[PDB]
Amino acid sequence: LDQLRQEAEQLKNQIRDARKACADATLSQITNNIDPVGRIQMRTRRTLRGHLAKIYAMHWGTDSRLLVSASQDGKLIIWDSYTTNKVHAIPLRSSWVMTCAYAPSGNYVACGGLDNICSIYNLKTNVRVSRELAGHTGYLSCCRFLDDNQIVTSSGDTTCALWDIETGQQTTTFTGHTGDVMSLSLAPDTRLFVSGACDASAKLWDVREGMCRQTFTGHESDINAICFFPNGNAFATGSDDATCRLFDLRADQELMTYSHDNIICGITSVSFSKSGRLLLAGYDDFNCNVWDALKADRAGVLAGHDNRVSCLGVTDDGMAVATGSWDSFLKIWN
Amino acid sequence: SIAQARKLVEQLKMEANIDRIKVSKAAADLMAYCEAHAKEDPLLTPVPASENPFR
Amino acid sequence: DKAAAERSKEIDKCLSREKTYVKRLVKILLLGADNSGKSTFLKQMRIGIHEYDFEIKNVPFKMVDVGGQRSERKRWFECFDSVTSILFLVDSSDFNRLTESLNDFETIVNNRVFSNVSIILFLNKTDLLEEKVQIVSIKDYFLEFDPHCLRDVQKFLVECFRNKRRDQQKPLYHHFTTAINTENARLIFRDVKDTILHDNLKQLM
Amino acid sequence: NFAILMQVVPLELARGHQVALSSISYVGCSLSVLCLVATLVTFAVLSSVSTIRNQRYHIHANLSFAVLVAQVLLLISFRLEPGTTPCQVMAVLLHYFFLSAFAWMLVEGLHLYSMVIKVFGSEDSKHRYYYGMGWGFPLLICIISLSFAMDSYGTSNNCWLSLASGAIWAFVAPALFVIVVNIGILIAVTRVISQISADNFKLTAKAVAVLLPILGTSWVFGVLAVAVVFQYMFATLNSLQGLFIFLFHCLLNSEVRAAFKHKTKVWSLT
Repeated sequence: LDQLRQEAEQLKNQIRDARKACADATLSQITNNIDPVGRIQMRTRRTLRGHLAKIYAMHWGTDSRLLVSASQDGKLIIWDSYTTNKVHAIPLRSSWVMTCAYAPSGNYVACGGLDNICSIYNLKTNVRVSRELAGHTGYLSCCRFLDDNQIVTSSGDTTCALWDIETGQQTTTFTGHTGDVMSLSLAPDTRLFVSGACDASAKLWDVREGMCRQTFTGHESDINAICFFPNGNAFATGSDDATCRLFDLRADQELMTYSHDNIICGITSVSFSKSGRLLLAGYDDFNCNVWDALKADRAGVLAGHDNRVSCLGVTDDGMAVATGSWDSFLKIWN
Repeated sequence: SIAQARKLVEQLKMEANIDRIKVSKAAADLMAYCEAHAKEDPLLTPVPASENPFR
Repeated sequence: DKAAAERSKEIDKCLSREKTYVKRLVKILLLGADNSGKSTFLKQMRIGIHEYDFEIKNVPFKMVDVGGQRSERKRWFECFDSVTSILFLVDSSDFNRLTESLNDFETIVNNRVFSNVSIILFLNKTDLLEEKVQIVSIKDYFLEFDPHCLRDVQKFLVECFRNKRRDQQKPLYHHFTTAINTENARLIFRDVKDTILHDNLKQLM
Repeated sequence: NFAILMQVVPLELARGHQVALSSISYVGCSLSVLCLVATLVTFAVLSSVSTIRNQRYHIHANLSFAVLVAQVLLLISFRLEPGTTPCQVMAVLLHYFFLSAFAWMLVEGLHLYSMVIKVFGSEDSKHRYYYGMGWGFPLLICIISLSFAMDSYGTSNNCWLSLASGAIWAFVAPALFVIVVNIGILIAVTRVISQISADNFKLTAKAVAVLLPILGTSWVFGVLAVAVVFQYMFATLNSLQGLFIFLFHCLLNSEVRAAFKHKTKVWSLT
């Protein structure tokens, strides 16, 4: 055991030099004369309301029009962004929900929280539970619909697992992300997904198998959120070190770190723009800082929330960005 | 936890041979995607009010 | 075209209908141990997180109970940042288990998340230690502490828990009660009423 | 002078000193208007935050606006020719707005109670009655007041109701009722805040002082002229009321300042 423990260290040293060996130049160096992003003077084009308590989760839909949201009131509200009407209000068996998800088909909505079970609500029939999952050891942190039939989850047990409504049992669980996985995202090509945990590192996983292939790291704190580039080739992890950063698959290393001297609050949600030029990122300073993804320019500010912003999302159509804050409000920015 | 110890080295070995391309080549790839779809971004270039649902 | 607006109006009623209840609801976090006799304490209120909604003197409450599910992750604690007090139970007679109870108190009361909340300290088993007093000297274990007087022993436990709090945004309470005392619910009502009074006073002046 | 509001005994005063009471009433009531102008706008502009939008700040704003118009409506009632029809036209409005001004003091008083001695439920919305007794009850009295003695308006030295057929009672008696309750609320509130002012004593003095402009306990000195020394005390205690609302609930409140500092951040970062 002692020899194996010492042997494990020397493998990473070569792997650490592998990033150095493949490194060519800093992305900043790569992008010096690239067109300036310009001042995006975005304003508020909608302001939804009706949530009793603070919002923790919000996720758009593939139909570009409906968006779901969850709060400590124990209710899920489905909103029509175009017309600011309320479609469904979903009571929950529990009252401590920490994540929500929307089916691309639109017939189901996932919700989970401190309860070990995240509910898969049936939306097409008001709304009832299609299936309540078997459960994990801790609390579900982020739920996403890989497809209408497969569900991927992140819990408080350093455990992620692909699910299945048909069998009602986790088909292929995933283990290895020490700490507490709190973030999860899916690739536009639905065969990969990564996660972020309190281990100050993120790991890349393959759905068809159950073993991770890559492990991006360097964060000075716990990762609270993550999202993928429009192509399946980049990342954006937002941790509590007040520094989002860009990652690359083939590079297997960070490209640029997004931080500003007056920015010490931290990050709660992160999302890209449709063109991949902008890195929309919320902050615990009750603000939403937009950044040039191609560059590192911290250009584009989006203020107007009274309390912390915790959830952020960009429509698949790319028209508008949505922010939900602890103020119990959720307003669409375009 | 020998198995676990076996797992880490095994995992390290799995990624020990990670295939990789030039970092600049991957970095330059991000430039092409950003440039190609810049004209079709409803959020970067200000949206024409004639079709914006939030205008 | 009209059912969409109709659904909103019907939905907005229930959300508005529930606002009065939620805004007036009092949430209390219950933390303790197996020796604290929570099951014995909870039955008096009747007359892994469990929800106990009760009402004495025409006011609702919420005994949210983290059944040993205490987590270290920070995001766990903002799931309970909406509470207005924390009811804390320790077995007074369990002298040998006071060391872990002392350490347990530090994590909750001194976490920046649960700040702005009051602490309602309870010392159950108030008659079990009665005999221990003058029989087993708490000073034999807590050398920092006459050892055979109840009042000195009774007041020594509070000084340990009270001083274990770090730097006082909200006051700390203490009540020595039996597991079957009929005044238990009354004591919380007086303590929670004072807790919201201080909050309102800030706002007012 | 502003002291005519509470007069119930027709006492004469020295014409040399008449300017002295009128001068303080002029400057006192003039500042109370302009100083309240900032209060109304700063509540609207800072209404973008939760610390401002609340069940109470509707009370302060409505009271501020009711006193705002009532004060400024009084300046034009002085210079306006006594006894004429326009004097009778607009002196009804002084009776209604001051009664509405006092109604909001009681609403503020009835809200101090539910937050301090009836602490549980202090956040439940009760706008259906606060707006009701805030304006509807003053309207109910004025219709009775006008029907009983419409002629009472004017028909005297000045456009303020004459103290002859008891017309003065239409405003003085309801003012006394609002004073008594607010004094009663103030005592109970002071008892419960003084108890928490034990050794750890100027806090208990500031607590009552900030409640004077919103409870209307300074109008007691108005009826005490029955003598002239209290008339002077009535021409500077409530005459400059608008200044007191600004300096205790608009420019010195921590909540309004915290709301202000938040809005300077969003405006600068835009």
